Formats: sequence, structure tokens, C-alpha cells
Amino acid sequence: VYTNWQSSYTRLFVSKPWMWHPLAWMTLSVGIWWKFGKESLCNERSFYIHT
Amino acid sequence: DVPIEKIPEHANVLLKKIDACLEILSKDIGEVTDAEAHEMYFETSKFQILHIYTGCVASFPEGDVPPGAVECLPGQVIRTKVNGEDVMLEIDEVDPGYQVCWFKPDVPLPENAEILWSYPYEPTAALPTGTTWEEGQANVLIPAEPTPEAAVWPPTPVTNVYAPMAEKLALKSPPLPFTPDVLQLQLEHNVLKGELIDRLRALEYTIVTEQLQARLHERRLRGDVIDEWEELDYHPLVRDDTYLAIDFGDPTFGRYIWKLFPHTDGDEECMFKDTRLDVLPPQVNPLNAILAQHTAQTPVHRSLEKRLWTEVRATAVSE
Amino acid sequence: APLYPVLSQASLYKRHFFKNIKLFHVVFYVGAPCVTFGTAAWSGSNRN
Amino acid sequence: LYLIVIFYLGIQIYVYISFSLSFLHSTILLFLVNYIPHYNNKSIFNTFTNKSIY
Amino acid sequence: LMNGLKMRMFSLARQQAPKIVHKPVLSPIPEHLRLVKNVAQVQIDMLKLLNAQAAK
Amino acid sequence: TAVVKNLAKLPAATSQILTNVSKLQTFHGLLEERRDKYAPLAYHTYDNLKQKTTWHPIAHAWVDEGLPVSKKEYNEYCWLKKDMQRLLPLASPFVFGIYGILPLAVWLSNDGYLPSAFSSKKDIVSKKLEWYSSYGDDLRQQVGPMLQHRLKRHLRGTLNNEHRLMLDEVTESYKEIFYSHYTGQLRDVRKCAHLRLYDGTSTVLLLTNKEPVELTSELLQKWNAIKAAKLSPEEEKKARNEALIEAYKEQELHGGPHVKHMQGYGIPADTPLLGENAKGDQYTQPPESASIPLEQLEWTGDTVFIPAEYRTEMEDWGRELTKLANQFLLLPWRFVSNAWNQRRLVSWFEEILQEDALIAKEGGVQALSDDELKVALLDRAVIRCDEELTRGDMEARYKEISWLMSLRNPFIVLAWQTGYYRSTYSPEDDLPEASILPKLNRTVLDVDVHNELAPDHPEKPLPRVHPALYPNSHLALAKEVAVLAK
Amino acid sequence: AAPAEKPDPALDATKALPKALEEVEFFQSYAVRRKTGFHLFNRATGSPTIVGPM
Amino acid sequence: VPVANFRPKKPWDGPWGIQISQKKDRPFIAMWILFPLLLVDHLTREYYAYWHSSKVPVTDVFGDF
Amino acid sequence: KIDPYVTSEVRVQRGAWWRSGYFTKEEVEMMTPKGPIARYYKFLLGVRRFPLKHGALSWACG
Ligand SMILES: COCCOCCOCCOc1ccc(C(C)(C)CC(C)(C)C)cc1
Repeated sequence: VYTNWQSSYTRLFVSKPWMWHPLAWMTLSVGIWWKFGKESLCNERSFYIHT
Repeated sequence: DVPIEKIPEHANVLLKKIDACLEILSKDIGEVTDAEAHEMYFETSKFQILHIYTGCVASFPEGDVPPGAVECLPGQVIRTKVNGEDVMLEIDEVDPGYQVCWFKPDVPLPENAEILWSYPYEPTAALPTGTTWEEGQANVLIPAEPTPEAAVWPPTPVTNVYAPMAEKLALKSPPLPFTPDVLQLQLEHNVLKGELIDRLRALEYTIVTEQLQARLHERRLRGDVIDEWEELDYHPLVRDDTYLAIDFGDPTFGRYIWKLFPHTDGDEECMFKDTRLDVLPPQVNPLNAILAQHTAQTPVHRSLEKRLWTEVRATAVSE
Repeated sequence: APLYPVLSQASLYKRHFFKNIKLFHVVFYVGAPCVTFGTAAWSGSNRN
Repeated sequence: LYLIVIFYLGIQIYVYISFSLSFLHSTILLFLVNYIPHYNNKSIFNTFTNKSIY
Repeated sequence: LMNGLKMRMFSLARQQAPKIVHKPVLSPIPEHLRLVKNVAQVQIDMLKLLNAQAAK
Repeated sequence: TAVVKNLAKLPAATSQILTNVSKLQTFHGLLEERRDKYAPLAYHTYDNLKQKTTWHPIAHAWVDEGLPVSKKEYNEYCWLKKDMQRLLPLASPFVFGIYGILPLAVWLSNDGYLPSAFSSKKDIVSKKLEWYSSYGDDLRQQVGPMLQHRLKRHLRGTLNNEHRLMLDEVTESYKEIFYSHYTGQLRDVRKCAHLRLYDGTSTVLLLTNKEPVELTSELLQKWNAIKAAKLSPEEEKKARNEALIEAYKEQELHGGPHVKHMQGYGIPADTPLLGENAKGDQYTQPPESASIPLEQLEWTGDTVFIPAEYRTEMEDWGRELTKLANQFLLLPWRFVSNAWNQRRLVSWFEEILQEDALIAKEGGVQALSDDELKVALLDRAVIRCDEELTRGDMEARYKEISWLMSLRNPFIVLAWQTGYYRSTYSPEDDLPEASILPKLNRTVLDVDVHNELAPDHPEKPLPRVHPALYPNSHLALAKEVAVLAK
Repeated sequence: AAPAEKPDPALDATKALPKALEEVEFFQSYAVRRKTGFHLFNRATGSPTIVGPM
Repeated sequence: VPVANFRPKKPWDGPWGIQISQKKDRPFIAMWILFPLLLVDHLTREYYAYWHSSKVPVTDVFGDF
Repeated sequence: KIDPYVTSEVRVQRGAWWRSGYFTKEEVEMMTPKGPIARYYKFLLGVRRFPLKHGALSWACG
């Protein structure tokens, strides 16, 4: 008997917002780092603040 | 193409099948007794296990313990050999004003002591003999295990009015006291015949799931271990609905049972019971509610007319 | 006549060793070496 | 110290979870309160349609 | 049970095969089929009697 | 493989594709010419949140009773519309480039992805049956059970809240409709109609020059009688308005229409006068139509259907249930709002209703062939090709779903349909054993549609009474008797 | 709005403290000890310590 | 004639139940291999900077340097 | 998009439109949209076109 549980991960992901939640979480965290933490900490011009 | 006399043959076939199923499913696996499965019940006791094969165990009043005696308090586990049987004795509820201790032969017993059981002197022996609890030395209780009444399904009654008439025919050999309406009887017969065949097909459909569950139980009775999902495949109709419930992703349960079967509402242990007999389908004929509404709407002269319609039909068949 | 790839008794006997773990069987058994040789006691003391 | 630590941190985690959910209720989920009473149907076996009139 | 003592005795022996207990299984299928049998016998007696009347 | 086999006929298929497009254009011209003068204006309506359109068959699915068309020609029309839908991958090279030919190869691989022109068969019925038995029944047999579960879990709800959402009177009917694959017993369609008890009462407000009036069986009967009498319009309109004012008085005595006291709907009272505009005790300002005398009550020709589907409405279904309903019916479902899939489902519904009308014009179900009836039931999604039923069972199935679709509710339709797609597989080879009883046979007489059935009480189900056992059944079943004996 | 839900006993709190006390009683059951080999240095007053007997 | 609502298995019926069990116990098996690997990753580790360190371990991810 | 019966579904009860005389003719007129798209569509009522069922094709054609 057909189930996306055992036959399609894509339709399972589409049919469950609680599967979208971790992906949105990941995207938002990476966007936060890109906007705020990237240039202020990780760039070579801004890496001496770690001292 | 299916006469009505051929039905009870089919019923006998399906009875044989479901009996072959139930004689297997009537069997069940009891509690396991392998000590290797329960060794950790004794490993985890509040006291270390006493491997007792020498000396004696004695009951004596509470107070000072004789020096050298090993106290045997409630919760104490004792590996011994009793009448050739390797056993574990767990102390439970020693009486008040009394205590129990293992006295090796080196240890002298106190006054007012009662030897509950003793061991023989066998120092050269490699495999000790243990004890011999005589009749009256120890009262061992086997559980009664009273097998309750076998759960019987209620048989519904069936009034066969025509068997007395067949007997009357055999006596005489009119036979009847009334004028049967052959059309209405062939009507009920043709309708009822299909309802019986359609019922047998539903029972054969259900027997398939019983002779599947029984084929698996044959393996379970041989001692074979069946996976949780391997066992579900032998319940295919439930396997499908269970797999779809997994696809939806709602692992909750309990209120669905309480709505579909309201006799279980408030019963937390509904799954661990069999209340199908407390709730059976009623034997009410809904046709009575229909015919009553039919007479209430019609007048009386139409009721008397129907006696004319029937009588004229008899004369029409006569001529 | 099972139509599925029937699994031997010994294979189930071996898989039961892996799936019959309880939570404490992991927690304490892995926490003892971890707490002893971890950032608290030994590795931490050494490396700090 | 083990008991103290675990009791305190379990209390704090319970506080975090329970208060987070109570505030989820009081802040975000009261928007979605839509109670519909049950109205009995009568025209089950027959439905008026465009063809009934036109 | 002993004088001044109560105990629980457990055996120590490997269980080579499972222990069977006859717990009869309740099912409605046999009574379904017996009801079918009875109704069919009613109709069969009915048909035999009606044939005897119509022919005799 | 099938790729080269279909490339071999791709040159021979373009001519047939264009011919089919021309046929579709001609038929649509005829149908729209009739629709633009005989059909009413079904206005567009937005959902409760007022962002996307919502669709219902009562307003949007119109049936041209009097369409001078053969049933096979309408089958051709619908099948060629579906072929136009299937021709969409031809646009992939014209939007992606020359490298947009691998989608075209995937299209040409499976024959089920393709339109009619790539088929060797000629008759529309044989072509449709080939497509079904090759691709469509298999595609449908893997959506049925999951759709059934979604419908169930739409009624009973999520997270153990059945005591708050389900009804205790639809319980046994729910069980018989959704869990009869456990028992193996047949189902009564009326027990699926009982699922409408989850909803409210469906009403129809006729809009007049004064007030809206609720339609009733009595008013509709009178209007049908006036329509049958074939009177002059000076008399027709007079009698219609007489019945209308009678019904207006009747509902005013009842306590107004049902809609005034239903959550989500309502009729406003007279408007209020604010502050100094209040003239003493007269705090209200009645409308203009209050000046009109009640004897001049005339029907505006405008109607308002209110299904009152509080639990069944397609809006609350969701992103997933709509897609699965369109999958199960072999309709397009991907990458669209639920409004567009709602329209697609309603269009399928309209097609099936028009086909039912044309079948009834052509002499019922018995006039059809065996393959034609099989294909009709496949379109209705009540048969799978791995059954091999009898003719009587097929006729009863058609009658069942035709009556169920006459009620204009997709939810109960899908609940009925999904019950015929719950098939299991055994793990053993010997089991299931070969049966001893004959194949299942039925007749049109065994289907009870002409009688009402009250919902059986919870855990007190009643046996099924055949229609023939009812009084005066030989008089009620005389039409079916005449159709079958002939 | 006015649903009239009966009380659910599963939402009550009449088992948590009993269960915790059952766990603590199972813990303390393993403190039962025999008289032989018993010694515990009490305080200078003669009163027992806290950590000693546990 | 066969019994109704029964059919042979198909590819879209998914794997059997025993296969799903074999899928389930793979994390439980990898647990025994990964927890020792976790302990080894922690125990066989060395710090990356000291007060005397003139250099720090660098890892060019894409070889741009 | 023209008829204020449909452009008022967010704010106004549908019963206010079923009650004849609740809204007057001038009142219904001021509620109609006046923009150039509304006027284009008003002109387009009497224009021949090629209607389709409301869905993905009517949208793709724009
Ligand atoms: C998971 O929950 C279990 C946690 O329970 C921990 C309980 O810890 C307290 C146990 O410590 C004691 C306290 C007192 C005692 C004995 C000293 C009861 C008193 C006695 C033996 C003198 C009667 C023994 C152990």
C-alpha cells in the first residue's frame, strides 16, 4: 500500500509543515550570520576583535 | 445457478476452516521461566545472593544475632538445591518477633531456635545434594489457575415453523392451515438467498485473516520470534490502515476508540478487554417500523380491499 | 509459503542485541568514561 | 550536588517549556479561536441546485 | 510457608520450548455460519412443503 | 523501448493532434453558444479569508438538459480536453531551449503521459480503457487509501480531539462507509449521505424587490407545476409571485429564514440612526423597499445558494487533501492554489453530470455496452480494472454514485469512491484460498435510493432491508422492472 | 463558546507526587541493612550524622 | 473464483515489514560504532593554539590559496 | 472585479446586498471601483473574447 513515508520523501516533506520548520530554521540562522556575523567577525578586516 | 440446498455445504466448509483456525489461536504463550531471562531480577536484589549448600537455616526470636550466622532478611535471595531442583528462594515477610539466619556447621545455634531446613554433611561431594523438604516441613502452594468459562458467542434463535408442517405431512403421507401467497414467498426467498450468499462471502473474506493470523501463530508456538512488522503483514487490512496513520504522522490514540465504541468511554484499559458481548447488534427487524407506518397512513377500506386483491388473485390462478 | 525475504532466527537474535538497548544503558555506560576522561576530570585537567 | 543540579535544571527547563507554551497561547494562538456551533441538517437526501430553478 | 517465614521459590532451568495455555478465542464467525445454516434450513423446509402442496 | 516506439508515430500523431484540436474547438463553440443563452451567471466568490476563489457544483456545475449531442461525442470532448492538458510538455523547449528536449523524451517514454494521437486504437471507449488499464487505475489505486485517511482525519481531526469534533449519530454510518473493507459487506449510499450531518442545512435564498425568501419544497413544487402548465407570462409571473408572497409570509411566521441565526451568515436589521439623527423613539432607518407594498413582491431572477458546509467545505480541506482528491480523479494537481484545483474538480463534476444526463436520454445504463459501462465507472472512480465484476453490479454502482453526485457534495463522493480502492496483499502464496461461492452479483433493484434511512444509533446498527420487501414495491420498482425484463 | 466539556481525570494532578514517593521508597528500600558489621560514627553529642546513615 | 479486496504486491506497495524493521535498527547499530568514535574524537584531540603559537591550523576549503 | 457585491466580501455582509433597498443606487455606485482597470473591464463586457474556466490557463494567458 502506497505511502510517501516509504516511497517519496518529497511529497512527505510537502505534506508536513513540521518538516518545513527545521529547514526554515536553518535558512534563517544562515541568513542571520550572513547579515550580521559575517562581515563583523569573520572578515579579515574584522577578525582582530577576537583578540 | 446456486440452489438453496447447497448453502449448508458451504457453511460446513467455512466452519471447518474457522475451527482449524481457532484450535490454533486458542493456544497462547505463557510466562517465560528461563532463569537466564530473569537472572537480573536476582542480581539487582538489595542483598547479595547466598549460595547455600551447607549448614542449616533457623528461625529464632529477634535480638542479638549469634556471631557467625548470616542474616536472611526480607529481600534476601538464596541459591539452593531443593529435592534435586536448583532454585532461588527470596525471603518475603518474615514474621514479627522473629528472624532467620543461615548457620554454618561451625556456628552454634542459640536456644529456642527452630531449624526450618537443613543440609547434610557431604564435604567430599563435588555436586551437592541440597535439601529434602518433607511433607509438613514446608507448605508449597501451587497457583490454582482456575480456567474460567470458555467465552461463548450468543447463538441467535431461528423459528422453523415449517418443520412441524413437514412432520404433519409425513403423518398424513390440506397439510397447511392457510393459503400461502407464492409470489411473496418467492420474493422473500430470492431476497434472503442473496443475503445469505453475500454473508458467506463476507465470512470467507474474514476467515482469510484468521487463517493468516493462525499460520503465524503456528510459528510463534514453535518458539520462533516474529518481528513487529513481519507480524503486521499477516494482518493485511490493519497493516494498511496502520501504515497510513504513520504517513499522516499522528501517533495519538484513544478517543477514536471512545467515539466509535462509546461503551469504552472512560475505560483506560479498553484494549485489554473483550466487551463484544456486552454490546451486540440488536435483533430488531426494521421492517416492523416500516409496515406500521404503512398501515397508519392507509385507511381501513384499503386494508379490506387487499383481502379482495388476494382472493381474486387466488381465483385467477385457479382458473 | 512466505513471499517475503524471511529473516533467519540468528539474524534476529543478533539484531535484538542492538535494538534492545534502554536509555540508561547508553547514558551511564557512556557517561562514566566520558565524565572520567572528559573536559571535567582528566582531559580537561591535562589540556588546561 | 548531583541531586541539587538535576532538580534545579529540570525545574528551569520545565519553566522554560511551560512558560513558552503558555505565552504562545496568550500571544499567538488566541487569534485562531473560531468556535463553530453544530447546526442540524435536514435536506440530506435532496439538495436544491441551479437546475431546480433554472 | 514455614513456621515464622514466608518465601518465594523460583526454578532454575532453561526453557527450550514455549509453554502453551489453551485460552479459547471468542469469534462470531462460527455462529454467523450456524445462523446461515438455520435460516437456509428454514427456507428449505418451506420450499419442500410448498412443493408438496403445489403438487401432492 | 516505448520512447522509440512513440517517436516512430510522432510524425503520424501531429495530424491527429491538430484534427482533435479542431474537433475540440467546434464542440466548445457549440457548447458555449448554448451556455451563453441557456445557463445562468455563476458569480465568483472568495473564501472566508477572502484571498482565493471557492467553488461549489450547485452554482458552477450547470447541466444542459437538452444538449443535442451524442454521449460518445461528449466523451470525445472531455478526453480531448485532457489531451490538451497532456500536450503541455511541448512548451518546454520553447521556454528552456534546445536542451528542453529531455522532458519531451520523458513525456514520450510512458504512453500514459501522452494524448490520444499516440494510441493505436481508434474508438474513444477502447482508447480510454487502454489508458486506464495501463496507467490510470494503477495511479489511482495508490491514492485511494491515503485520500480516505485524509478525509477521515479531516472529520475526526488531529491530536486526539475526536470527542470535540465527531458526532455520535454519524458513528455507525462512518464505520460502515470507511471500515467495510474489514467486514467485506456492501455499503448503502444513504449511510454516506449521513456524513452531511456534519454540515448545516443547505438553503437557497431567492432575491426579491423587498426581501430574500428561503426556498422550500412547497414553493419549488408550485413553481414546477406552473412551469408544466405552460401558461402565459402574465399568468405565470402572477402565480409565481403569489407563491412567493405566500412563502414570504410562511417564513416570517417561522421566525425568518434559517440564515439569520447561523454563524458566519446573517441578514442585517434596519440600519441605525446615529445621535441627533435619531428621531425620538425611531432609532432605525428602514430601506427603500419598505415603501413598496408587499403585493408587488417580484422575484429578481437572482438566487443565493448557501450550503452551510461547516466541516465539509472544500476551503477547509487543505493544501494536501485537495491535491489528493485531484490525483485520485486523475486530474491536474501540481503547483496551483486550492482554488484552481477546486475549479478542476467542479469541472470534472459538471462533466460527469452532463454525461449522466446524456446517458439517461440515451436509454439509461442498460443501453450501454460492457466496455462503455466499465469506462463510465472508471471515470466515476468506483471500479478498478483488477475486479472483473458483473453487469448488474456495475449498473448498481453507477446508480449509487449517480445519486450521490446528484447531491452536489464532493466529500461524500470521494468517501464513497475510495472504498472501492482498498485492496490488500497477502504475505503467503497459498492464502487467500480459492473461493467456493460465486462472483458477486447485484441488480439496480438492490440499490435503495427511493427511500430515506435514519442514522443508526451508535453501537446499535440495524440490518439492511431490501427495497423489494417494502410495501407497494412492485409499483415503485416498475420502471426498473420494465428496463431489466426488456 | 460554551462547549460544556466534562472534567478529564487525566488532566488532574493526583499521581505525580505518589509516583515520585514510590521512586524514593524504592531507593530507600535498598538502605535496609543487617545488624552484623554495623558501625556508624555519630556526632560528639551522640546524635547521628546526615550523610553517614545514607 | 478468488477472494475480493486481495491482490499481489506491487512496487508501489513499498517494502515488506521485515525490511522496515531492518531500516529501523540501522541507527541502533551505528550507535555502537559512533559513541566510541565520539569518545575517540574527544580523547585523541589536541588544542589548536597556545601562548607560544606563531601559527594556527588553517584549512583551505576550496584550494583558492 | 466591477460589481461591488464581490469587491465588498471582506468588509460587508452578504445580507446587506440581499435586502433590496439597503444600499441605494448612488450608494452602490460610489462603492464601485473607478480606476482605469475597472473602466477597461466595463468596456470589455461588451467586447467579444474567448472565455476559459477560471484557473491556470486564464492566468498563463496573461
Ligand atoms: C529518581 O528519583 C529518585 C531520587 O531519590 C533520591 C532519594 O535520595 C535520598 C536517599 O537518601 C537517604 C536518606 C535516608 C536514609 C535512611 C538514612 C532512610 C534512614 C534510616 C535507614 C535510618 C531509617 C537512606 C537514604
